[PDB]
Amino acid sequence: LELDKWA
Amino acid sequence: RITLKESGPPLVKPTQTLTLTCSFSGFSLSDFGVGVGWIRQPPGKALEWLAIIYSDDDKRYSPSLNTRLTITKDTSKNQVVLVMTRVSPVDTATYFCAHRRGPTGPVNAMDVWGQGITVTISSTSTKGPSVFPLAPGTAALGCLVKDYFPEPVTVSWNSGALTSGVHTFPAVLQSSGLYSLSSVVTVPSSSLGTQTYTCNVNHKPSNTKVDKRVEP
Amino acid sequence: ALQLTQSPSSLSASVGDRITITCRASQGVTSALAWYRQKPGSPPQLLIYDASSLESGVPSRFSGSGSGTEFTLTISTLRPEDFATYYCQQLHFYPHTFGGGTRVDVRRTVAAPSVFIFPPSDEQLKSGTASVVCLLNNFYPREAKVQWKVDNALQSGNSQESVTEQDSKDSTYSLSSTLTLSKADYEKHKVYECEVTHQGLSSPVTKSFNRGE
Repeated sequence: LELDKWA
Repeated sequence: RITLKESGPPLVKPTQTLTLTCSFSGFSLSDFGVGVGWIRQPPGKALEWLAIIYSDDDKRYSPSLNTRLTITKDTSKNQVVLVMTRVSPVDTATYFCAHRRGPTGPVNAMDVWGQGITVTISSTSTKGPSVFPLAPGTAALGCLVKDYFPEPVTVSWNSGALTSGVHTFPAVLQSSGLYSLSSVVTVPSSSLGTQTYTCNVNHKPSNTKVDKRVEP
Repeated sequence: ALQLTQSPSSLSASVGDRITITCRASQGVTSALAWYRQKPGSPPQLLIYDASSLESGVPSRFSGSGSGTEFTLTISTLRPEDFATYYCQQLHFYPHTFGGGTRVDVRRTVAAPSVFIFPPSDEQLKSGTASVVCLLNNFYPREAKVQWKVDNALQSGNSQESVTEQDSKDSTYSLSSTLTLSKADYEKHKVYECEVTHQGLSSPVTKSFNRGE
């Protein structure tokens, strides 16, 4: 998957 | 500082739709980054992430609840709405809304949470309890307060004159959608033929109160 | 999908003890992991944010460390207000993920439960159903196992139980289980037994009543 904004 | 809070119907029927609302105040959804998510916790189990909505409107849902959840924000009121459709008894839990940060690096954690509003699913009308005896040196007797709804009922023994040895377990929501809980008190034999034991049951939600004594 | 399964999952410690609980992640989550302490009755409270940062207002006794896949949250000195459930959450991947929870209860000497079995009541028995209950009174630790048997057929999927919260005084727990048969089924079996397994008993103890003798 999928990252978050602040990564 | 920041305080959010949860509103909605505490009692919901299988199939319909649960609309919960988070009212916060200490921030606005106009502040950059600021997010507000929904976390839910089944009775006695762990926290489960539901969805999050940010200042500028993206929204990520839970892959497993994606086709059932819808998150929105009305910036004039400072509420966040979460709609979860076709609910079932398994959606019975406590629902929390929380405030997440914004870059000033520590936008890394849900720092403030609403207090929680527990929702319970059950296509079931109010209904008084049936109180049955649970009876027989240490010895146990008690009362089984069966099929009532919704919570809560209250239980004391001997009109309060006996508070030690007691135990008033957490009710369980049965498959029938009704509740059932037991209240046991541990006395020491001897008194068993000389002492008297009566549980006073009161289920305010239906006006049914029951004094029901107990013995061998 | 981002598993993350928090280690030590039910501590058992006293006040003044020093415990270290862990949270493993199946995929690296930078340092986007947070720690919370929840104490029965209410909402989760932030202690550590960004894996190692102490949240403003939180006691200095809480600390956090780790990066990528391993994270820990240590309590230099255990306080009364620390006996609760702790959770870790990563916010590096969507969906944001919580661990299963680790709980630390007050430690006391192992106490085997006092088992009692209560047959259905004659009055309930004519409304069409039979509820037989088993009481495991005041025991420690919390883990206990109850198995119902009717004429020796292990019963599965027709009993329910709930456990009280640790007694603030003797620190024991008490459990309640309810076997619910349909009246007719109750009246066509003999031995109703409740067998309890617990750290405090060498071999399981059973309690039975034979319906009508």
